[PDB]
Amino acid sequence: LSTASVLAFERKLDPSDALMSAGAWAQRDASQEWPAVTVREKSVRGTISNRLKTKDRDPAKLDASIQSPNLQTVDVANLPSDADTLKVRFTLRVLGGAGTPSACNDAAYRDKLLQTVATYVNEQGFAELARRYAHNLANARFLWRNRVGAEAVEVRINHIRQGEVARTWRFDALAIGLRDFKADAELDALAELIASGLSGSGHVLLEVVAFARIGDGQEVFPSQELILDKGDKKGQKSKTLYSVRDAAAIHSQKIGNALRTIDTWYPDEDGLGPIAVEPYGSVTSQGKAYRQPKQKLDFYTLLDNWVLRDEAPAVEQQHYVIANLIRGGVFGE
Amino acid sequence: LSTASVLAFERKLDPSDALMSAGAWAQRDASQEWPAVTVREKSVRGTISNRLKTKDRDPAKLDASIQSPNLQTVDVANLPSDADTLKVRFTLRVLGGAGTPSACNDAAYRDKLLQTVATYVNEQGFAELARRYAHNLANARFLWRNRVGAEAVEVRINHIRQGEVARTWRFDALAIGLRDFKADAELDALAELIASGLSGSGHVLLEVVAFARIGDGQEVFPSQELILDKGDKKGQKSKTLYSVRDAAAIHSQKIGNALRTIDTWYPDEDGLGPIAVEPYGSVTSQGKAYRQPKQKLDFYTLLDNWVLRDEAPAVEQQHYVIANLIRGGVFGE
Amino acid sequence: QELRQFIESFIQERLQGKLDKLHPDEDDKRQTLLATHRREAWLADAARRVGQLQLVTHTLKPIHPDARGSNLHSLPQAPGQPGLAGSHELGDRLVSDVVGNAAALDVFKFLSLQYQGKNLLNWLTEDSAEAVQALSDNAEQAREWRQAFIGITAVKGAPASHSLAKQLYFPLPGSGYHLLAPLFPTSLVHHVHALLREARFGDAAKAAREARSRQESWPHGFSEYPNLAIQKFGGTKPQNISQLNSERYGENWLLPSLPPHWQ
Amino acid sequence: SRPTVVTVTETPRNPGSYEVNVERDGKMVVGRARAGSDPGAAAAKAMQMAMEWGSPNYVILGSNKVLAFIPEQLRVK
Amino acid sequence: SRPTVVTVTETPRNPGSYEVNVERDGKMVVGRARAGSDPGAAAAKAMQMAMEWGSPNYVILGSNKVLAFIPEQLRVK
Amino acid sequence: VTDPEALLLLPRLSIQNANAISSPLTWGFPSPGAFTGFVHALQRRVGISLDIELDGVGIVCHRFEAQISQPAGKRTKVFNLTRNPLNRDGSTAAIVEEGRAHLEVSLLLGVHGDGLDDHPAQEIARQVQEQAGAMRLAGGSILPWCNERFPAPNAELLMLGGSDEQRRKNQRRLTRRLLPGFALVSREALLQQHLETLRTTLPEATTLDALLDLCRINFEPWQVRDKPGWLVPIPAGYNALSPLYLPGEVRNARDRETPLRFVENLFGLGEWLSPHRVAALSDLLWYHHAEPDKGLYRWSTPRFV
DNA sequence: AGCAGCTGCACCTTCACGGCGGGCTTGAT
Repeated sequence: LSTASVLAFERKLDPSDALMSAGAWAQRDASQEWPAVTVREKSVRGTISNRLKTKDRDPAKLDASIQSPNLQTVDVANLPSDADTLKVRFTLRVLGGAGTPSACNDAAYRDKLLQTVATYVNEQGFAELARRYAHNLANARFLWRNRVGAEAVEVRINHIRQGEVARTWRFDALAIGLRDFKADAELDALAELIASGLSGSGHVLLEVVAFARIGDGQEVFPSQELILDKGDKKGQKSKTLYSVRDAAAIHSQKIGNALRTIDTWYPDEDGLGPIAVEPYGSVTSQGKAYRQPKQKLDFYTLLDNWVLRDEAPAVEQQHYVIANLIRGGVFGE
Repeated sequence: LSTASVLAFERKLDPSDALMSAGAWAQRDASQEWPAVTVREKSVRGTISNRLKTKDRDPAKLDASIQSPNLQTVDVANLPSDADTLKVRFTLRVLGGAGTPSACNDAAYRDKLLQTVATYVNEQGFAELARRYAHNLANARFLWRNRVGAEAVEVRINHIRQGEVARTWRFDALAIGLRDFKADAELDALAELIASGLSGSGHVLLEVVAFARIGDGQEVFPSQELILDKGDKKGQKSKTLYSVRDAAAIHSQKIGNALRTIDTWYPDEDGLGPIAVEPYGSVTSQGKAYRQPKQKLDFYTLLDNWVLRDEAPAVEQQHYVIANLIRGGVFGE
Repeated sequence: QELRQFIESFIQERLQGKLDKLHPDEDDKRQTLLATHRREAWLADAARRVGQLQLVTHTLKPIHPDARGSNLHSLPQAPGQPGLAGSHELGDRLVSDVVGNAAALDVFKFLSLQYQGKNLLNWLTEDSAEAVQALSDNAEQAREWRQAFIGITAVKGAPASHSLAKQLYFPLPGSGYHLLAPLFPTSLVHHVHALLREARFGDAAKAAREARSRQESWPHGFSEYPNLAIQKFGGTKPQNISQLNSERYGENWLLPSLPPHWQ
Repeated sequence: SRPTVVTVTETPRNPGSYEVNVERDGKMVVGRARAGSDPGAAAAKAMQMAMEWGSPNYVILGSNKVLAFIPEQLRVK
Repeated sequence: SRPTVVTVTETPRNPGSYEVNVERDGKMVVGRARAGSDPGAAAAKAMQMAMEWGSPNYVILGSNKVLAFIPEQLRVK
Repeated sequence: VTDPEALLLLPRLSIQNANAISSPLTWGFPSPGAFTGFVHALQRRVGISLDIELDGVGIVCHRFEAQISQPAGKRTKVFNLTRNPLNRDGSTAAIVEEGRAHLEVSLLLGVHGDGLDDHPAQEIARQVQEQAGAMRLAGGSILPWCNERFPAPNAELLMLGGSDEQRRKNQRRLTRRLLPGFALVSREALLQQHLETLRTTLPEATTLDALLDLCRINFEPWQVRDKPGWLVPIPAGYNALSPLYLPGEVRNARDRETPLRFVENLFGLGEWLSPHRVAALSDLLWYHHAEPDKGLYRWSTPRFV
């Protein structure tokens, strides 16, 4: 009847921080003694290229301020002058036990949710969601700005069972698109492994390595940190990059957002591409929230109409509901 | 409609650090085993030659005028005593996809902006902008002080297709000038490829070499650092030069500014020469900012008249606005 | 009667501050402000505005800025075990907070006027001359407005929590568990840190600066406190959290407790 | 206060190269002299500046890659 | 400082040429002597200045091109 | 109450985004309450089927890194945040600050149950390690040790089994496995003795704890009075505020079959030791102490000194 | 025509608030 007041779901598909190293192409097989890329700090001189605030001031100050230079000091990460290949490496743990919540108040809602997830996994198992996750692992979507000028990307995936590699996949990330999910032979085996891990049987451990071919001495883009308080003028930095163990890296939540853009079922203009699975599915780069609560297609009204009133939606929205359960989150009323 | 609160743009025309080597002329075909130009440090014994203050009229300060050498410490770079060629090498990467902003906050302003850049590309291509970019690559404008007394300059351009050369351009950088854009048969074949990469239908990664004949053992001028600290005396150097792993170099923003001098239209006398592409058209070393906000000939007013009110400016101002979009930056409310 | 003129000047300073802040001279907006402020309709509005709670030991809004729950004003008992101790229960008597709607926060500024006791004016239950000295027209409005004033300080409410709060488990020695909902203690060691960093650092600091070789040394000192960390709760409007969070803007000023590096 | 202070930092504008600062009598006697492109050359330049500008006594500070080439006995005097 | 310290530095006013300093019980016995114009002669001069003046023990410092001519068991004693 | 019959040694674990802010007055290393909750979760998942009771954890912390930055011209530090998704209608969300950290830590844990027999000697520790890999320690996931140079196995070291010379050999062979680290212990008697010392005709309780952490570079000649080792304040449990409510009365509880009670933080003192200057490895274990009728839910290292 | 539900708007507090440094922990094969 009435829903719960505490309802939390833990996160499956847990990645690590993707670390960067530099090397040469055609030595991509012995790619373990490669040195890492390091962040440097350069001080630059430029102009005043921002809009003026012409209120409550004098114009002569602005005319002085535009005819004067502007000194800053930012961070930058490059490749060395004799290495054209960027290697991005991380791991992945698929846990399994998807529909079981980590917190639930009402026992009746818990039993009805368990029966709904059991009916879903009996009728339609994790065959579409794991296929889309394997597609997003296949094309190197986890290299965000390291993929716009890349000449060729190559993704190598290793399944680890006890202490050694049990199965090896290799994909060309440029032939596999970013906006259509086709069918293949090895991708279906990887999807079946991810599905067998998501169904509580195993906790699959994968190792993902990506090789991107940029060019000698060009720029690589690590993650940037959100710093709200840069102290005072004449000494501030205004750009800081992320690195672990003195090696430039990418945040784990960025990789997690990268392998999560599977939702193509949002109502208006679904041909623009997949977006990430979010309640009231929103993009920060767009400033727009698709799946508004006005048209009944968000997560909460769909879950309440599926569980409480048994008004089951279309299968393309049941996939979105179960993907939101796989992602995790905190909901309560 | 109104302007977005956050609005950012990417960077096309990405250069790298320009490295210096030193060797002989007429060995320009085997110029890959040349030793670098190592930055050197020395001490001088000058005289006091700054203008004296109003407090400086006393006897204890005209004694500084009479007998006081300065004893300063400075960096200096030099060719060897049997070498007359400075070779400067870097790599360029032209990406394309200019109009699409990297981040925004409006759905309506993004649609109007993309419609405006789209109808600009429908009316005319990037032929003027790619023409002036390849022209500024043709004469070796990235050699700033290394070009005012040189005997000959020669620029070689290689299109790296798949780790290897696919096309070669050879120029004469002193025949083509700095005050006029012309036409030829090789510059047009380069500008076609640059516009093809700039539109998005290709993959343009170039390798640029330039030879400058100075003289045996004379002074070359690498980039000077910007130490953003507090001033002091007798314990500072006040001249530090740039070097990449014991090899003299020039910063990437210097090489980027050099091949971005395409702006020959402004409200002042356009017969002087081209200035850089910046909002409010500023050249800070001269101490004058053209395209002032007193007149309606800057980037922001022309942009907000083109986008919101659909008041289009002249075609030259449209070329300037699209060059400002190709450069990048932060243009928002 | 006695202190009526003080609160009259208080409402007049509020009115003149509002007139200098808005400065609208169209359609008699200043007359529409003087219609409310110069009469005692402001006192009726200050009696109307309910939502303050006077809670110090429990403030839920640091855990999440929109977390509606129960807030408490109750100090624990002293523990029995030696060593550890918290919540400053020995001495240096405490200052209380105010949690509620920000739009009525100025009402607390009406109750904290330092004329014959600011905290005494905030809870004027003991006094009897001020209770009839507040108004001049009747007696029913006096008792009603006094009951509204002493009511919005201490109210109980209902025991509740939130899904965005914290709720843990604790193993018992026999079997079973407890649910252990923690809260945020509004303690002011911020003032101790400000005193030890900026009040008397100067004189003893210059005494240690320019009198090392000399025997002239003051009977005082200082403290450096390395590796502090600032934490902010309200983003740019800290008054939505509480009132003591407005006194100090963010600046939780967390103390370092980090493990040594081997080499 | 009493000894000279020799500091060996790594220049962050290019990783792998080092600089040395010598401070005597509370003022900077030598600033930003370059000290090679490996930690061994930085240790050699640090010990040279300690010998020459050392006077009675000195202390050597700096990076941990640099001080791995100097024994712990030879870092103070 | 008890043992002898031999430091080989490179002259930044003329790159490629080296110089050697010897410490020898807290007062320098060799100051900025001319070592070779290449890492091999600098290594030979450093080992000569360690053979003399290093009677109980010594420590040799220098660059990685210089110390690549001496085995790792002969630099410290 | 309990003394472990055997120790289990998990090798060097890695945690990527733990919790930095541990208490309303401290930041840095996480609270030991997280480790005690972790070993109780391991007990609830594995210890029922194998007839073993897992209790007590020694914390090592081989290395620790925090994601902080220092603003320009200030000696204070700030935290690096994340970017949460938008609320709705394109509006950015209000920031709630939280700190993160990277840990490399191994922990030894004492098992005392009679469910260890002659045939299960090494598969018990392997079955514990295979389950402690798909879990988290302080809100940060445990890094899984993919294809690398050489792995690291567990150990099941029996305490009473063996001669006394062999007992010291087993203690040395266990101490050699975790020597480049440290160990966190609780020093409450030292804090009480410093309270008795500092109280000289003036009343104070908690500025005692502030005194043992700052740098007293002030003295009449200047002099710096030192302290024994790394002394750090830690959150050592909670203290009750409200009476205990019955399991179905608190609105919006976590579960409706547990009594609920409003608590607040307590603060104690601790020290970071080296694991070779203790000579006792049945020590350094952390336990809970509840006293369920008066609050004061505490955890400590008993039998230490 | 009369309650439930959603969206827009007014209300409110407070000046950054110092730098010549400052500590205590590190094994044995």
